[PDB]
Order: sequence, then C-alpha cells, then structure tokens
Amino acid sequence: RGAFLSRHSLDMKFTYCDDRIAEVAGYSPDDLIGCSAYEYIHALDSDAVSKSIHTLLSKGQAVTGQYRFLARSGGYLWTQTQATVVSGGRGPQSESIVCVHFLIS
Ligand SMILES: CCCCCC/C=C\CCCCCCCCCC(=O)OC[C@@H](O)CO
Repeated sequence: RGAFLSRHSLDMKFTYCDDRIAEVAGYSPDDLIGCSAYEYIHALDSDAVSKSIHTLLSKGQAVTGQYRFLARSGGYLWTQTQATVVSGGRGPQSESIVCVHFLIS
C-alpha cells in the first residue's frame, strides 16, 4: 500500500524513509535518518549508483540499475530506485532528492 519512498539531501543522507523499512530490512526509519545512503550500497554497486546520481543531478531524474542495499542484519537486498531532484525554493544549494524504491528480490 503506497509506493516505498525516501528523501535525501544532496549528500544522500536520509531525511525521510518509509516506515516499511522495518518489514523489509530490519531498520526503523529513525535508524537511517542522517546517514548517507552511500554507506548502505554494496561496494560492488557503488560506482554504478554514483553514475546514476550524476545523471540525476544533470538531468533531474534517473533510474538505477539493480543494486544491493545493506540490511540491518548484514545481508543485502536487491533493490532498484527511481529518483528526482526537488527544488528547495532558495536556489541550487537548496535542492533535495526524492526516491521511489522497488524490491527486486
Ligand atoms: C538515482 C538515485 C539513487 C539512490 C539510491 C540509494 C538510496 C537509498 C537506498 C535504498 C533505501 C530503500 C531500501 C529498501 C527498499 C524497499 C522497496 C520495497 O519494499 O518495494 C516494494 C515494491 O517492490 C512493491 O512490492
């Protein structure tokens, strides 16, 4: 029920995470807020996710390939993300990011 969303600052720190993160990955949203999403991407997928983020910032929207997200248990979930920038109202420095996520496995 409802798309699985997150919000981030430009450094990819979570500012919001869907509550269902507990059901899916063990975290509560409180565990992730203020933490950079880069820390939760499997090292094998980090470069590809960065390239997607570069496209996101250039074009304004991007879709990742499948990638591995670090669950609280230490295992990884295969995920995929569509994202957009969102103007902050104060100029370029105020931009933020909104994501919708999909579980691949
Ligand atoms: C380009 C920016 C790319 C930024 C990528 C990095 C940002 C955040 C890391 C991922 C956080 C969410 C993980 C759990 C996702 C669960 C999704 C979920 O449960 O989806 C159900 C759906 O498949 C319908 O069944």
